Amino acid sequence: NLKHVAGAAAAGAVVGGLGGYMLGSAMSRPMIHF
Amino acid sequence: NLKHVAGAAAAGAVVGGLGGYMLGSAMSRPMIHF
Amino acid sequence: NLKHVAGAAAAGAVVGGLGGYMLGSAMSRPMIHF
Amino acid sequence: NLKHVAGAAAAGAVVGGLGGYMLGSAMSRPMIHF
Amino acid sequence: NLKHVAGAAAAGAVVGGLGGYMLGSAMSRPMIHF
Amino acid sequence: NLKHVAGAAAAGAVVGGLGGYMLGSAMSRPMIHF
Amino acid sequence: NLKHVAGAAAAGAVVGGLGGYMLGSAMSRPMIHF
Amino acid sequence: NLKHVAGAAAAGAVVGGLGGYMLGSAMSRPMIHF
Amino acid sequence: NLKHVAGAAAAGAVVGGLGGYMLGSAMSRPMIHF
Amino acid sequence: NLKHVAGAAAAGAVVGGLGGYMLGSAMSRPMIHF
Amino acid sequence: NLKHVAGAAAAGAVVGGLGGYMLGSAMSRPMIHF
Amino acid sequence: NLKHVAGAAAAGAVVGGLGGYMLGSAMSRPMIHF
Amino acid sequence: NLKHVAGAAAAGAVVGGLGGYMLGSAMSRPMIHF
Amino acid sequence: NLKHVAGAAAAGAVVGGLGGYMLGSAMSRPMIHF
Amino acid sequence: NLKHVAGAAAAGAVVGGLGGYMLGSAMSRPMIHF
Amino acid sequence: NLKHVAGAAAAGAVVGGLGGYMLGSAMSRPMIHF
Amino acid sequence: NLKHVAGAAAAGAVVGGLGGYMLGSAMSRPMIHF
Amino acid sequence: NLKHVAGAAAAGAVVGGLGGYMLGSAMSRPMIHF
Amino acid sequence: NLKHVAGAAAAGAVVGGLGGYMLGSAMSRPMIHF
Amino acid sequence: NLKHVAGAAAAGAVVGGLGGYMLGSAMSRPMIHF
Repeated sequence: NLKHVAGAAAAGAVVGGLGGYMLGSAMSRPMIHF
Repeated sequence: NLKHVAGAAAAGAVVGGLGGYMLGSAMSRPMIHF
Repeated sequence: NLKHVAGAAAAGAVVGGLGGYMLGSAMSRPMIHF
Repeated sequence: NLKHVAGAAAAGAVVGGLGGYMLGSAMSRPMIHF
Repeated sequence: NLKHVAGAAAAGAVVGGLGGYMLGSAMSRPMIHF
Repeated sequence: NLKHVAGAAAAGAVVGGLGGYMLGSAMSRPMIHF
Repeated sequence: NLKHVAGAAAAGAVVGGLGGYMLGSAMSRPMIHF
Repeated sequence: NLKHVAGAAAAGAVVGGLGGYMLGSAMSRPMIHF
Repeated sequence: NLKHVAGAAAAGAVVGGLGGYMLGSAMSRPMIHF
Repeated sequence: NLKHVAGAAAAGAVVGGLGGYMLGSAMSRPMIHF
Repeated sequence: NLKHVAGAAAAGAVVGGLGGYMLGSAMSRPMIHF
Repeated sequence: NLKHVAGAAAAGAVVGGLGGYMLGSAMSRPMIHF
Repeated sequence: NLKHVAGAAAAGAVVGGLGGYMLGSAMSRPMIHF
Repeated sequence: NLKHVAGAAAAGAVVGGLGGYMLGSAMSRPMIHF
Repeated sequence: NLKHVAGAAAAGAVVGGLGGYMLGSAMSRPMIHF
Repeated sequence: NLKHVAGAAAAGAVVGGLGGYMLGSAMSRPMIHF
Repeated sequence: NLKHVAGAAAAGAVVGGLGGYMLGSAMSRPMIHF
Repeated sequence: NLKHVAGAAAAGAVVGGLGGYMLGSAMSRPMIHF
Repeated sequence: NLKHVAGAAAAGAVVGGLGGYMLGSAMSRPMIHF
Repeated sequence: NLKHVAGAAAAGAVVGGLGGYMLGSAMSRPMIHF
């Protein structure tokens, strides 16, 4: 068998966000000018 | 068998974010000018 | 004056979590045995 | 004056969580045994 | 004046988490035995 | 058998972010001029 | 004036986490035995 | 058998980010001019 | 004036974590025995 | 059998980032001119 | 074993107040003008 | 073993106050003008 | 073993206050003008 | 005329005790032996 | 006229005790032996 | 006229105690032997 | 073994305050103008 | 006129105690032997 | 073994304050103008 | 007129104690033998 604990389980303060799951891609081109 | 604990489990303060999971790719070309 | 862009603004995929803000402290003593 | 953009504004996919704000503390002692 | 860009702005894939902000302290003594 | 503890488990303050997982690639060409 | 770009801005893959900010201290004494 | 502890487990302050995992490649050509 | 680029900006793969900022101290005495 | 402790486990302050894992390659040609 | 006496036990006149216990924080900005 | 006496025990006149315990932080910016 | 007496125990007149314990930090910027 | 503010007025956290007022005296001879 | 502010007024954290007022005297002879 | 601010007013953390006021005297002869 | 007496124990008049304990840091920038 | 600021006003961390005021005297003869 | 007496123990008049303990740091930039 | 700032005002960390005020005298003859 196999046994686990993953993530931030039993953490004292989970204040930051958690990672998501992307099964795919992302096309990105920010456009910043000033 | 196999047994584990992973991540930030039982951490005193999980303030930073957690890594996500990308199964794919990302095309990127930032465009910055001033 | 002063002008900025901070964080993961305009990111192509913000999949990981973001850092929080603690103004204080955290007392911690994990107790693990097997 | 001062002008800003913060956070994950204009992000292509905000999938991970965002950091919170604690003005205080957290006492923690996980208790794990097996 | 002063002008900036900080963080992982315009990144192609922000998959890892971001650093938080602690204004304080953390007392820690992990207890591990097996 | 095999037994482990990985990551920042039982850390006193996980303030920095955690590494994600990319199973793929990233094409990148920043464009900066001023 | 002064002008900057800091952090992992415009990075092709920010997979590792980012450094946080502690304004304080951390007391630590891991206790490991087997 | 085999037994381990890896990463920054039981660290007093994990403020820096953690290394991710890329199973692939990255094509990169920064373009900077001023 | 003064102008800069710092950090791992425009890097092809920021897989390792980034250094944090401690304005303070850390008391440490690991206790390992087997 | 075999038994280990690796990484920055039980460190007093893990402020710097941690090395990632690339199973692949990186093509790079920075382009800087001023 | 361990044995103690703490506080102002057996004092001849406990006229001043005693210190409390805050497990948290306090945000403060007095506003005084005349 | 270990044995102690702490504080102002057996004092002839505890007229001043006693130190408290903050496990956290305090943000402060007095604002005084006249 | 170890044996102690600490603080202002058995003092003839504890008129001044006693030091507290902060496990954390304090951000401060007094603002005084006239 | 005369105008004042005294004590810990407008304090962000009055956790320690306050000094009392003795108009008199205190005779004291602690007797400790072990 | 005359105008004042005294004590720990507007302090961010008054954790230590405050001085009292004795108008008199204190006779003291601690007796410690072991 | 005359105008003042005294003590630890507007301090960021008054953790130590404050001086009292004795209008009188103190006779003292500690007796320590072991 | 080890044996001690610390602090202002058995003092004839503890009129001044006592040092506290900060396990952390303090950011400070007084702002005074007239 | 005359205008002042005295003491540890606006200090970033008043951790040590403050001087008291004795208007009188103190007779002292410690007696230590071992 | 080892045996001690430290601090201002058995002092005839502890009127000045006592040194505290900072395990950390302090950032400071007073701003005074007139 | 006359204008001043005295003491450790606006100090970044007042950790040591402050001088008191004795208007009188002190008779002293420590007696130490071993």
